[PDB]
Amino acid sequence: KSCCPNTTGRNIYNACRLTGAPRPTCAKLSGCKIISGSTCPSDYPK
Repeated sequence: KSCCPNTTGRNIYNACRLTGAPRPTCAKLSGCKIISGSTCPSDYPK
């Protein structure tokens, strides 16, 4: 899944996405990152 440091980062990432902006751009606007793994590491749990 998608892997964000904080709730606020998940929120911005999500707001970027909802306003139809592409995933990688939103990922770096937020500072999230993306894995295959169902759960993310302890530092990017959201």
